[PDB]
Amino acid sequence: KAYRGGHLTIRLALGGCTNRPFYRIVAAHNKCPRDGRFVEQLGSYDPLPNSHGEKLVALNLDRIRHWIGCGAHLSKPMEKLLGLAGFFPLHPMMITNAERLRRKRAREVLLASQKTDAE
Amino acid sequence: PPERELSRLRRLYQGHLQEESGPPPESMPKMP
Amino acid sequence: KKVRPRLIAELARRVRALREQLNRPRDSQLYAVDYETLTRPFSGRRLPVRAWADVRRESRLLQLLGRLPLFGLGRLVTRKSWLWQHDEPCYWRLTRVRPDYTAQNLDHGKAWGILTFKGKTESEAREIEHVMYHDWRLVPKHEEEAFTAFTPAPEDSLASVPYPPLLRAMIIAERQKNGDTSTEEPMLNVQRIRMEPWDYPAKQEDKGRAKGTPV
Amino acid sequence: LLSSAYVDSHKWEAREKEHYCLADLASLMDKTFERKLPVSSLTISRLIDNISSREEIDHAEYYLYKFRHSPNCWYLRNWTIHTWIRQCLKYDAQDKALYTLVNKVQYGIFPDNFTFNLLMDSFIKKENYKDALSVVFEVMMQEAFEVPSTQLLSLYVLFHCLAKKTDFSWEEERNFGASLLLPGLKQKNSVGFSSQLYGYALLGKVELQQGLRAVYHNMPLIWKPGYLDRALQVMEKVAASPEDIKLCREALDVLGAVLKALTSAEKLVEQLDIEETEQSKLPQYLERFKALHSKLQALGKIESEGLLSLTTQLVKEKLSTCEAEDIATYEQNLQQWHLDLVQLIQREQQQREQAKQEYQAQ
Repeated sequence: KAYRGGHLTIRLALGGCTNRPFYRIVAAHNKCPRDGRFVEQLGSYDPLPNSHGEKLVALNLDRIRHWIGCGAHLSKPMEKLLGLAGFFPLHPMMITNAERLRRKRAREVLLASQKTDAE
Repeated sequence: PPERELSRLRRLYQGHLQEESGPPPESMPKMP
Repeated sequence: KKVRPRLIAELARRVRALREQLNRPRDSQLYAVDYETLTRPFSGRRLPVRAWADVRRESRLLQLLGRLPLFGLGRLVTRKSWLWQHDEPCYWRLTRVRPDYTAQNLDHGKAWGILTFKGKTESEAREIEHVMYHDWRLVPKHEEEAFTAFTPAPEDSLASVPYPPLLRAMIIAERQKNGDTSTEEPMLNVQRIRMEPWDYPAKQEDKGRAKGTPV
Repeated sequence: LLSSAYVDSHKWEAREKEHYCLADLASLMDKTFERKLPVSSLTISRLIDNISSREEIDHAEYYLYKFRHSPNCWYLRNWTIHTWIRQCLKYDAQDKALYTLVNKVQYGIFPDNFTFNLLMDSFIKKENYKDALSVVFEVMMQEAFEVPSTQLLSLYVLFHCLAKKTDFSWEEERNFGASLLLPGLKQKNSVGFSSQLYGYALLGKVELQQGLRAVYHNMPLIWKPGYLDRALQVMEKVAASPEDIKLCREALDVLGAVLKALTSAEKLVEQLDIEETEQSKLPQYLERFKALHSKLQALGKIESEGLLSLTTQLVKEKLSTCEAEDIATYEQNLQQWHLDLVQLIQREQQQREQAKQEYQAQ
């Protein structure tokens, strides 16, 4: 199904069942359905911690570098996975969301202390 | 960021501003 | 196996293309605005909220040039958004203007010129984008010398950055596997990566145009 | 103020003309407009060139409007604009030339400096300084103060109207301030520096009362704040200049009155919050004014003569020399306009000849 324009993208295709998500990392045309036809499978991502308390992420780095070199784009969740792996730099919003979380918990710690002080 | 660049953004978004945030904590706080 | 020709499809295809060139809407129709509701009467679509204040205060480019001899060829025009965002001079030097003669005040049309963005001038003239925006100001003649005065600051920019942690470890592990014993750090060359500001004038020649469908 | 040799219309009436009937050209243009085709600059040139009565002046005005709203509006030539003003003065239609000049956007009448003087001088001869002032405000809106002759005539009309004027609307202070500043920056003499001071004072008052946007919006003025500050910088420059340059007391009194009126007594902020506003710098200005006012009086750099009287003297001295240079350029334009016009007549002939030969073969 030739699309009008478009391009290849490395993104997450959702699998699994209800309440049990599992992602396949695929290179596919951006206009294709999320879970439909793809060009190549480049890895997988299990977001649920396993018995060892680990989130397993498989990355076919050789083929990921190939498809980026062929003009493939990256979805935002995929960019953050590569940042966590050390393959890319940390995404600007992973850094900013971390700072927001620090300011949020710095206010809660301050509110908690003010309440105990009043007590 | 410098003070002139913050003034530039306060003019660009005059009327739709939040409170200016400072540097974040150096580490992640924890609930006592 | 020989597909039956579809003549009505080809016929309609040419008739549509013809009617789109003979009934094409003009700039005075597409880019008109109702300053009370801030909507375009051609499509009835409202403008984004962040443009409302400027639409009531600033002028379109051809509103300035329609008042000048030869429609202001050779004059310098800057934008209010550039004046607020950058301290270095940003302006167009006009070289050609095609006014929309169908406008009652000749306040619509196209323009070409040479770009000087943040003190750096381009080599060739090209078409100007955002000519219909309410954002343009004319540089007075007695202010051109002081307005264009600029001293290039030293481009003391970084030349190389490290690789990400994992990529670095794999590049080094590959060296040692091939017998290389160098201790030099892998480095990404970012000199060739010239980062333009997001508000740099884009190529108007490659930009589309609203199709005819007046409301 | 201009000599008869400058206003003489013999050399223009001696131009090479092609006799035509206005009704014929008017019909040819009507057919072209109905077909949605472009009209030639040579056609509108002939229509304006063959005006012969005050009644035809109204017909020609209709076709200057139609040509302005045609695909070839940009090709309106200078000799057609010059001729349009000549015709209006020949058939006593100054109100028509002024109407199209005020509505330049609708008619495309952008005269050169020489043509501006002919129209503005005509109003001065009849002592109609109300209309002569409207011409000055159009010279300013077009920024056509590049010729010394236009600078002197404008300053003469401005000072003549300011002496009698007492009540100012903020739209008038703006127009008077800009009309005084541009020719003043070009004159490097006492009358020039006093006009800069007078202009900056009126503009500085509009800045603080109406805002900075009310000064530069649709005006040939800069959008940088501090017009009262630039008025004081003139007083500083005069105090460190040759003794030939002085400042008139009438100009200094205008700035003093503005500063005292400001110090004594849409919502989009355009200035950075870290910068000092002009309203907060008024006490500093009033102090700098009294310091410079006394410094210029001890140096003997204040002039007691009035601006109108001082300008009248400057006109008698330099206007005669400026007319000689403008008349020289005017003759050069007539010759160049003659050559350019002939090339338009020939290109049309060859096109009609080429069409006849090819059309017959078809």
